[PDB]
Amino acid sequence: STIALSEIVSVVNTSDGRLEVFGVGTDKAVWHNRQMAPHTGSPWSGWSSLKGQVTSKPVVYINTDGRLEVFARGTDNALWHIWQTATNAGWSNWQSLGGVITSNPAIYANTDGRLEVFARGADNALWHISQTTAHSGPWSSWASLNGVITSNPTVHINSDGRLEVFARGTDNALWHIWQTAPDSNLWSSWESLNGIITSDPVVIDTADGRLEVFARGADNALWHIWQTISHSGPWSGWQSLNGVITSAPAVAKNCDNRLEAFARGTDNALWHTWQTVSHSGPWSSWQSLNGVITSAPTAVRDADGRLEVFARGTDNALWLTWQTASSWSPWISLGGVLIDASAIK
Amino acid sequence: STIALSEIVSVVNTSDGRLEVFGVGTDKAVWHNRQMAPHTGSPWSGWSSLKGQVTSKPVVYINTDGRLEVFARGTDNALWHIWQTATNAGWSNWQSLGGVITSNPAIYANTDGRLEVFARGADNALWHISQTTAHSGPWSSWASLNGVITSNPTVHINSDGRLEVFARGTDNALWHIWQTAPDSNLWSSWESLNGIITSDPVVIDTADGRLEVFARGADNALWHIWQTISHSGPWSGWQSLNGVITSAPAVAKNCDNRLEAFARGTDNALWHTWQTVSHSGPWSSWQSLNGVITSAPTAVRDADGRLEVFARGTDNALWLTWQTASSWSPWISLGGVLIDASAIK
Ligand SMILES: CO[C@@H]1[C@@H](O)[C@H](O)O[C@H](CO)[C@H]1O
Ligand SMILES: CO[C@@H]1[C@@H](O)[C@H](O)O[C@H](CO)[C@H]1O
Ligand SMILES: CO[C@@H]1[C@@H](O)[C@H](O)O[C@H](CO)[C@H]1O
Ligand SMILES: CO[C@@H]1[C@@H](O)[C@H](O)O[C@H](CO)[C@H]1O
Ligand SMILES: CO[C@@H]1[C@@H](O)[C@H](O)O[C@H](CO)[C@H]1O
Ligand SMILES: CO[C@@H]1[C@@H](O)[C@H](O)O[C@H](CO)[C@H]1O
Ligand SMILES: CO[C@@H]1[C@@H](O)[C@H](O)O[C@H](CO)[C@H]1O
Ligand SMILES: CO[C@@H]1[C@@H](O)[C@H](O)O[C@H](CO)[C@H]1O
Ligand SMILES: CO[C@@H]1[C@@H](O)[C@H](O)O[C@H](CO)[C@H]1O
Ligand SMILES: CO[C@@H]1[C@@H](O)[C@H](O)O[C@H](CO)[C@H]1O
Ligand SMILES: CO[C@@H]1[C@@H](O)[C@H](O)O[C@H](CO)[C@H]1O
Ligand SMILES: CO[C@@H]1[C@@H](O)[C@H](O)O[C@H](CO)[C@H]1O
Ligand SMILES: CO[C@@H]1[C@@H](O)[C@H](O)O[C@H](CO)[C@H]1O
Ligand SMILES: CO[C@@H]1[C@@H](O)[C@H](O)O[C@H](CO)[C@H]1O
Ligand SMILES: CO[C@@H]1[C@@H](O)[C@H](O)O[C@H](CO)[C@H]1O
Ligand SMILES: CO[C@@H]1[C@@H](O)[C@H](O)O[C@H](CO)[C@H]1O
Ligand SMILES: [Cl-]
Ligand SMILES: [Cl-]
Ligand SMILES: [Cl-]
Ligand SMILES: [Cl-]
Ligand SMILES: [Cl-]
Ligand SMILES: [Cl-]
Ligand SMILES: [Cl-]
Ligand SMILES: [Cl-]
Ligand SMILES: [Cl-]
Ligand SMILES: [Cl-]
Ligand code: NA
Ligand code: NA
Ligand code: NA
Ligand code: NA
Ligand code: NA
Repeated sequence: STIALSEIVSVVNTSDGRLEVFGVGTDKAVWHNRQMAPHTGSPWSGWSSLKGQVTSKPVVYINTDGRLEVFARGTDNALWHIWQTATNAGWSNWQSLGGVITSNPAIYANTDGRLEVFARGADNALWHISQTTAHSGPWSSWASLNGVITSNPTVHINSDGRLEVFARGTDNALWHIWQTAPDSNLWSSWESLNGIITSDPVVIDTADGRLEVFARGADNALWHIWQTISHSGPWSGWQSLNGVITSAPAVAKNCDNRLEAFARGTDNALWHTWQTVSHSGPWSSWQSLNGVITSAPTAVRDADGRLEVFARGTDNALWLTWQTASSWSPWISLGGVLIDASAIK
Repeated sequence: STIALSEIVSVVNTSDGRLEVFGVGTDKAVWHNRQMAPHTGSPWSGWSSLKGQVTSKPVVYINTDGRLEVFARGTDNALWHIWQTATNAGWSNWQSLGGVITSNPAIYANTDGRLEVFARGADNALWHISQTTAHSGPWSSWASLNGVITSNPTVHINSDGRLEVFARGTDNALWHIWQTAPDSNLWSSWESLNGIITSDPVVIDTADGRLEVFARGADNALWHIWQTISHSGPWSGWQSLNGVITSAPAVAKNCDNRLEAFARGTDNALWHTWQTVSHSGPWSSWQSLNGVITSAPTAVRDADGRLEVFARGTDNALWLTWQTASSWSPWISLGGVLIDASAIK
């Protein structure tokens, strides 16, 4: 009935190679901040309001035409969204996709360019809704994929174009459900991947087309589990990456496809562990990137192929550190005052 | 009425991170070779025949569901294709999309997952045909985008999802034509980007969402020209990257998005020039990667984020060199006997 402390922002590397971050202010409006230039250490816009009143993490996704679209639960518990009217232009007004949802939304593009949104319902089942044509309305009716879930859901596309959703169940195990064909409303049953998880799951597709899931375990270590075959079962056993973490993990790919995991430590600093040598390599010991953070970290690869990590500070500002040739940059402040608006805590 | 010596193969980094190369044998069948493992220096399958009888470069493209599909002109001058029946499964038979074509085919996915194929016609105009639904038949009827072209066409998608095609005109200038909306049959007029080019054009999208075109000039230097604004005009002036090149150029992105160009030199070795520092950086002097090659080079970034370059040798085998920590590997032979089947020479 609880999870590790959430990520405070949603981040994208945009169609013109700029990082753009979305969070919630004390006013419950959605604010965003973007790099001026497509480079590590670019100056930032500063925070501007997209307005709205939200009761979930705001979640940005890039349409297949490059237009950003932000999804959030409203004060009426409906799913709301707001989109760029054109790839490098301004924003629509907030509009309702209706429904009643009880989680952060999770979004992915189908192979046919239709966004599909997953969110928990009042019945704690997983519900979904989709664009009826590529990067466009109108949207379908809501429908349920059943199950009973106790975390925010996470969606990723398989290397064969089939969407797959991950969530914690009532038994605290990791559960998943998948499309049986791309672009379809043909889904599997919910299946258990067992384990005990104490955070939202994080899902990545490896360089070799395998889904891999990360989550905090009952021992507060970082655990992971993967498809053993590209876009296929069987799944591996759960394996520990050790550490003791006091937030949700974030995972991103180095530009050589080496996976790197980030999480807050018992000392409230940012910690990370990475694959060494190659994307098939063994994982490093956990090492500190310092800071004092009051959120999970959010990791993304920028247009220079460097990882950048965002986390809320003790002042509730968003702070930022990034990879250098030598190691990592000192934390700088992007300012703002951000709240954890997660629909599940 | 001629162009710089062509690339001998088409290459992809597949949905499971393996390089796979497609060429034509002395028998005029299409042969392919694939890495066993998703890593620089992986062992190779060796050459196997997809059969057929082709009279163009065979051009592989990845469907949005990860299925490879190969397009080639047949001995009847129709467009033929062959596709994986499933992402990591076997191949269909060769099937005809009809038409009469007089160039290599050029392929891109629309934002809605529909492949669209561009090829010169008997009238030397640019024609096109598309999947009617995402990664699937049936295909549309053929239709013309007019113009008069004297090179193989090259297509790339803009950062706002609009397809754009580049080709040399009868005046030896670079010409282009674009979708006015993603997924549409609404096209601009042909417009000139001026210059004089003596190779096929090569088109890349930069990290910052700008189309950039490379081609050999009348002085046998490598020239380039770019959109100055993401997915928009105006275009820059033509700028020389110098060198004296005896083949078509190949261009790929380093994993930090630094562009790198490859071409055969007057000494018939492989030469390259790269952006230094970042994807916004100045270009290096031309430097040699040795070899004795009888084709243009073909460049691709592998699943370890390293560039790998293929070229035909004096023995008509395909040879291969790749980036190391220090510099580049010695050329190794993948064997085979490959011909230049380009529909335009
Ligand atoms: C995003 O942070 C914003 C800040 O930029 C604004 O000045 O004031 C807001 C609320 O007063 C903050 O929550
Ligand atoms: C997303 O914010 C929306 C707002 O746009 C709407 O007018 O009113 C909703 C509450 O009824 C808010 O949650
Ligand atoms: C302009 O296209 C937008 C689309 O991005 C959004 O999902 O949905 C809107 C309609 O709900 C569309 O009008
Ligand atoms: C994933 O959703 C639920 C799970 O939470 C429940 O414990 O068990 C159900 C079936 O036994 C699952 O479908
Ligand atoms: C990841 O799931 C659980 C973990 O939470 C538990 O602490 O340890 C178990 C094995 O002892 C794991 O399988
Ligand atoms: C059809 O492939 C699915 C796969 O998508 C899922 O991750 O894992 C399933 C087995 O647990 C597979 O059967
Ligand atoms: C990222 O951690 C930052 C730290 O870098 C800064 O000096 O001090 C901040 C608090 O003032 C911390 O939250
Ligand atoms: C091998 O590259 C790793 C990098 O992945 C990590 O972020 O930071 C480490 C310490 O700077 C680096 O050594
Ligand atoms: C791809 O190279 C092939 C070779 O693999 C085959 O043994 O023999 C073919 C023709 O005899 C060659 O062209
Ligand atoms: C692609 O190769 C095709 C072959 O498959 C077809 O039977 O016959 C065609 C000639 O009619 C060949 O060009
Ligand atoms: C299985 O899907 C394939 C598709 O990849 C190809 O373009 O076209 C075929 C029909 O021409 C389709 O059947
Ligand atoms: C690009 O195709 C042709 C060009 O080759 C011709 O010289 O001029 C035509 C129009 O003036 C173009 O449309
Ligand atoms: C790239 O197009 C041409 C080039 O071919 C010529 O040699 O030199 C011209 C300028 O002198 C270029 O604009
Ligand atoms: C609408 O944008 C198009 C652009 O796609 C093309 O590269 O260049 C054109 C100008 O030459 C632009 O008008
Ligand atoms: C790539 O160039 C190769 C060279 O590396 C090899 O030693 O000798 C080959 C000819 O035997 C050349 O074509
Ligand atoms: C900075 O990296 C460049 C690389 O892009 C090029 O392929 O090869 C050069 C020589 O090894 C390298 O120094
Ligand atoms: Cl994008
Ligand atoms: Cl509905
Ligand atoms: Cl990996
Ligand atoms: Cl990028
Ligand atoms: Cl808070
Ligand atoms: Cl792919
Ligand atoms: Cl037809
Ligand atoms: Cl660039
Ligand atoms: Cl890759
Ligand atoms: Cl030949
Ligand atoms: Na990007
Ligand atoms: Na698509
Ligand atoms: Na991923
Ligand atoms: Na790939
Ligand atoms: Na590109």
